[PDB]
Amino acid sequence: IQRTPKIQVYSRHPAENGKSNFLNCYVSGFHPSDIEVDLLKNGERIEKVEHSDLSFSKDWSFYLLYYTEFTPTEKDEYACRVNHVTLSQPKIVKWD
Amino acid sequence: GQNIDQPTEMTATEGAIVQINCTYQTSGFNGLFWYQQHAGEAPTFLSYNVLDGLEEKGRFSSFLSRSKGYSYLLLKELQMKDSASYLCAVKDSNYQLIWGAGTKLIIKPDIQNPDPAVYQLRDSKSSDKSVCLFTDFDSQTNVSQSKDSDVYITDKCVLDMRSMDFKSNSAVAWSNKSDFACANAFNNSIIPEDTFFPSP
Amino acid sequence: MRTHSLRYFRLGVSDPIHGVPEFISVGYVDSHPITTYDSVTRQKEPRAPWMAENLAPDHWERYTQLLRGWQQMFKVELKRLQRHYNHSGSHTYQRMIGCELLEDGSTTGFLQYAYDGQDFLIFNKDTLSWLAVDNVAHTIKQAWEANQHELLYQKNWLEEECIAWLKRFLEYGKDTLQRTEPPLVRVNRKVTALFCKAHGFYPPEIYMTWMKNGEEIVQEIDYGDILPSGDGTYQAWASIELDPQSSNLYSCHVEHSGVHMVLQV
Amino acid sequence: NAGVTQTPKFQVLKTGQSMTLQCAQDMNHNSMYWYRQDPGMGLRLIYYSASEGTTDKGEVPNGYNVSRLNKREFSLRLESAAPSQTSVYFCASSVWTGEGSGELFFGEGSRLTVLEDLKNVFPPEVAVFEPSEAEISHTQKATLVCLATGFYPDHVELSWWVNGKEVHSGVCTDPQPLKEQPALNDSRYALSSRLRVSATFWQNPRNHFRCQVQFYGLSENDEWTQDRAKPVTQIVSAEAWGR
Ligand SMILES: *Cc1c(O)ccc2ccccc12
Ligand SMILES: [Cl-]
Ligand SMILES: [Cl-]
Ligand code: NA
Repeated sequence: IQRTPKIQVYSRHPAENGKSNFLNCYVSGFHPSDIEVDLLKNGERIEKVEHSDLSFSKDWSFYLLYYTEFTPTEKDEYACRVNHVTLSQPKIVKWD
Repeated sequence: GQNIDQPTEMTATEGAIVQINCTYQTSGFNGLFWYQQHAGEAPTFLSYNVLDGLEEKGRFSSFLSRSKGYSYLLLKELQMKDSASYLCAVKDSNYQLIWGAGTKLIIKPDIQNPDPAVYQLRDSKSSDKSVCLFTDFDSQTNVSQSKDSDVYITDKCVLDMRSMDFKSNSAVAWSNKSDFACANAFNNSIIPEDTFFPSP
Repeated sequence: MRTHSLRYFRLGVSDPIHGVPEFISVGYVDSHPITTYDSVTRQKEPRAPWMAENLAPDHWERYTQLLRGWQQMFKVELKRLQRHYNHSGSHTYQRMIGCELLEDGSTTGFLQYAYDGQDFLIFNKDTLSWLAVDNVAHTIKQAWEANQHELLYQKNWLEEECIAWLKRFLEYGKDTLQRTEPPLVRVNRKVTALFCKAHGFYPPEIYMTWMKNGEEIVQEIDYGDILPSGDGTYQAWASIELDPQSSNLYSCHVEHSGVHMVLQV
Repeated sequence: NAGVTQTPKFQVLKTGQSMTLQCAQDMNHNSMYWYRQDPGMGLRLIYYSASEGTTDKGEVPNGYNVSRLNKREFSLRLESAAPSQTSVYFCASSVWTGEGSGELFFGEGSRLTVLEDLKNVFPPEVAVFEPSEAEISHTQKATLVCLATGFYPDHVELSWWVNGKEVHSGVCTDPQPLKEQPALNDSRYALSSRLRVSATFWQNPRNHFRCQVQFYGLSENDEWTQDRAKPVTQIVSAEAWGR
């Protein structure tokens, strides 16, 4: 039994245009542990992206937090792209 | 990981029961071990306790109270072969062993027909020594060291003639002094009133 | 004090892709990582500054040696399982041990294993036995249960040692673990749904629900996950769908750290 | 099936001399240990090896080092011997470290004596004393005595041989040597043993008795500068026949 990752994208604070913030991608409930995560700005990969160490849940699945500092603007669309053995192609999840 | 205490030595009689105590003050607790170590030999595992209570293995039992920080090793129906050191050891929070200094257990044989005597052994052609044998005395008798620097006196030793199911205590004294006589060799000891001294 | 837990996990992987550790071990107090080790670094290291600051280098040196040994033992155990399952390719083996200290002063303790992410063996420290999920686990159960002493040891460790470690670390991390940051809670409207949103709170444990005319409607409520915001605090939400044909008094109810709040819509 | 095998059983060293102790276990254990045992205290861990491929200090690492050569072998190295390292060394192993209730399995031990100078090393003089006729007549038993005297250090194994075969029944050897001069720190030693047999056995003229003492002393490479004979490892014996 392999478990596909749940993928949630959200800002650290309630977003307001022009105000510095952090964009989060919380990837959880997946098994086995190998996974690949990118944050996207307007479809393109963001270079300065941080992540927590691999984390362990009681139900034996895994989770990780990927994030980057950003300033939301009205025009810029952000996304999180995740690949895992349970996915036949990368899954892209848009912010908001 | 700080402190283990057990008595240095204990002496009991063949056939009886002895309780060897071990108290510990450690940083955490992951179990208490007892090991037997015969003189000149390797320690060997005897018992393990980690929850409270009494655990029995043959003639030996081991007890633990974690809240009192205390264990005992109980030996019933003591035999001569039980003469040994008994080592207490505790595993601390970091699974490091803390060892007690050991308790030496001395067993007094049950002597059925005491016949204390001091004998003069025959001189050796190749030696200037005269040799005296104090033997067959009851186990309550203690042999003290000589107080003459050129007289040597060994402590009592228990021997077992298995084919006769016969045990006996003895100690040896020797000297090369012109003085030396078996009649006086052990007079620094408290020896039985009826000790047999055969004639020269 | 509210409820706290200490949990230590191990992960073993039998045929890991390039560079990825075959073995990883991480401890947690509540949701906070406190220690880490893996087969690549071969070093035990703190994962919280209050762990680093309160434990001297000889602690890390000793657990480094312990974990190097535990790594080898995990490898041997996984090798044995994969052989008995007659499985090829890469498979995973996991362990989790730990304890909870409840608000009311009572304790729990647990020890369990998993193979390929599913329960494999589960320790019962009250009956001193292992629950096996299949016949491979059953063989291991028989072996582990053959030495009564090993079962007694785990009971002691879970009930006495684990709780003592937990209390030790709770004091080290006091300023983090025992603090309270209350939630900021708002209601948004967005078939239209009402969203009740909370953020900024610590500890992560929070209860959010919707009431309709003072009665709960659990089946019609959607619950969001409690999510890390990245600054040490958490955020969460809950939603319900509005009846377009009839008015109702809806209210969001939030409980966090002994305080209850109501937002009437 | 040998368990834990360590060597050597005895060794005399001069201050500054190098020494390696060997230890192997065939129990397929993962954890190995080196301890020293001294009078009046508990075993003290010198170094240990929780698993193949790793080692670390114990409580008393200074003046020693180790090599976990492979899964089976764990050697202890004294690079520059000191008198304070005079001790009995024990190798031990366990299945794992810090996992459950697992006990230690110990080697036979290695007795090391470290001396500033080897000029106080002496083999035993060995003499055998025939039984008292008064004992024979009073008890129908006959006690032979063996005395091994003047030896140093306390590195000896005494045994009795009756008609060419070693015996243990009827034997009692002092568990501890006597210091011939209790006040001196490097006093030479004495050791006594008894062999007791029936008067009938003693009185058979063709029964042969021998007391044998193995002494562990110097070897070829040890330097010797004294006028007396070099006190090398050797067997010294004395004998008696029935009468
Ligand atoms: C890894 C580790 C550290 O550092 C402290 C305490 C522990 C308790 C149990 C298991 C691992 C531990
Ligand atoms: Cl662990
Ligand atoms: Cl602790
Ligand atoms: Na050293």
